[PDB]
Amino acid sequence: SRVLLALHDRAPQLKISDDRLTVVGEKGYSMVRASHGVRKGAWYFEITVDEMPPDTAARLGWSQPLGNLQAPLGYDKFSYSWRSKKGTKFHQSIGKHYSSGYGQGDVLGFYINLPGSEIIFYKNGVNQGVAYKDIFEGVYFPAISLYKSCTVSINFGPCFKYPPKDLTYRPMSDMG
Amino acid sequence: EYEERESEFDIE
Repeated sequence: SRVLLALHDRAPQLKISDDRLTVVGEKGYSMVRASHGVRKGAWYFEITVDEMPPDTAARLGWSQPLGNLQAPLGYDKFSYSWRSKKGTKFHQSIGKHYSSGYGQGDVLGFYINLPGSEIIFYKNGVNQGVAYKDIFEGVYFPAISLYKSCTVSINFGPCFKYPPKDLTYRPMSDMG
Repeated sequence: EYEERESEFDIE
């Protein structure tokens, strides 16, 4: 059993590939969560931005099961996101400075620690700092939210392109 | 005519 983009837990407008590892956005922000979530320990997954045409954008990260599928990631209390445009961090629809932007060809890294809890983002194997600490308790799922026709690919592991050497984690694939 | 923006749901 593999960790994949959930067929049951997605916005209908998103275009999910047959292998359930690739996703294309459609118009206004909408979301897909993975098939498996985490409750304790340190976990990791990667996202590759395959194509990001002009005006398109992504908000990538982690969402609890109640995260609104018809809204960007970071919209409500249930999720925490990292935006392609300006590297902004979002939670409860509040954008805060975090990193510089990301786009086409970039490999983004997603770390979560649920012991003080932490959310950490990586860009091409570079730790971008602690985006959020002492997060809302519950189960967290790898999550993708896309604005317009951009294409992203999710890698749950075990083999990452840029595996972090700075922190201990299990790949999301260990959930499978 | 208004079209949905990337920052549609954002407060800040």
